[PDB]
Order: sequence, then C-alpha cells, then structure tokens
Amino acid sequence: MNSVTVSHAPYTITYHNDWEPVMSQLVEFYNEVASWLLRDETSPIPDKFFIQLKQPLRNKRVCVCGIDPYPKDGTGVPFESPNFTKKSIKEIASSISRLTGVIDYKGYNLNIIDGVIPWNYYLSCKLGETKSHAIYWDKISKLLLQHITKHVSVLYCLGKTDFSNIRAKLESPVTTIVGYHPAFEKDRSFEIINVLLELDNKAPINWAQGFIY
DNA sequence: GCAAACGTTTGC
DNA sequence: GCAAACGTTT
Repeated sequence: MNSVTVSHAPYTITYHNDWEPVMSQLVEFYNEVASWLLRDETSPIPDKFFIQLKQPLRNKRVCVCGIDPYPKDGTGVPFESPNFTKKSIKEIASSISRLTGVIDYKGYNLNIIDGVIPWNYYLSCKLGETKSHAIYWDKISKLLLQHITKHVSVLYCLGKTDFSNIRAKLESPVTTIVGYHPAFEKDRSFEIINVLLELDNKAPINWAQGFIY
C-alpha cells in the first residue's frame, strides 16, 4: 500500500502498488478537475472516490464494469449494496443464483469474489444524476480501464448503449463482453466468461463466492 | 456511411 | 419523470 497527495478533497489517495504506474498522471488529472466536481454533492462521498485503488490487480482476471456509481448511496466499492437494496446487485445475484443453484442467501457482493474486480467506469456522479460527472472523469476513467485491462483477461461490461464502443478506449484486443445493464441473457454472460477463461487456459470464476449468508 | 443523433418503447 | 435499448436516421 502506497499513498499520494492531491490538492483538493480527499487530499490523500491511498493505492495498492499495482496501480503505481498510473498514479502520477491520475494526480495531474484529478487536480485539474476536482475543483468543479466537489461543488456538487456526490455519490459516493469524496473520501470513498478512490478506495477501489486499494485493491490489487495482480490476482485479477475478470473485470465486471458498470458506467458509474449508484445515483445515491455509493460506497466507493462498485456494485456494493451493504443492505442489499439496490436493483443492480440484486439482479446480478438472482442471475448467479440460477447458474450456481444457491437460492438461500442474504446478499451479494462482486468485491469478495476471487479473481474478479468490480469497477465503476466513472468514479463519482452528482447526487441523483447518472453519468453527470462523465466530463470530469473522462481521461482518468480511460487511464484506469487501460491499466486494469493490462491485468485481466476478460472485461465484462454492463450496459449495451454506453459500452457499445468501449473497444475505442482500449490499447489491446482484450476479450470483452458487453452485456445489458441490470434493468436471462445476463446468465449466459457470467457462464461464457468461465468458458472463455478455460479455453484460454485459466481458472474459472466461483461466482458463488459473492454470496452473503 | 458507419458511428452519430433522435425518438419511441418500456422498464424502474 | 427517469434511464436503457432499439430502431431508424444523417
């Protein structure tokens, strides 16, 4: 674990070594933009913007990616709903339920699954307003996704419209599935990932690991 | 000539 | 009244 300083909130950004190559420039960028961003009340709170950089990449082979945080109640961990109230994580969980067969769970969290990194493309939004901070995160979102793509061998993207042309942001031909936003083809997406992983000679994902009991 | 942008459906 | 996907558009 390392740490860097930025001019505006949250002042200190704590990151895992794997992200080193990218921080210098993330700081340049955030310093240009935080000024405005922070004038809006955000989801998540600024202290939580970057907590997912505390996550290692070395041990990750899938990235499950959505466009930006939940309009309200973002925790800084993508997809996470601690009280299991958010529509998107609940639907993901029904999906995983049906593949695995596990039907008696209490919640679900993509961020506790081995080899998986859940990700928000944009790192914050204005409270109640989806994609409202796209222009602030723009180059940062790109910088980071390219970095994640150097480590994972499958990028799974939720949202046909937004990620229709996600390839245009990438510097390699990484395997990329573009599914629907969480709103029965989704099942097929989580299983094809494992098919692809094996064909490519890699360990599959135990999606049942996400379950909270 | 697609990859855009607009409008319509319908799902939350 | 929203946000996403889809079907025609330029």
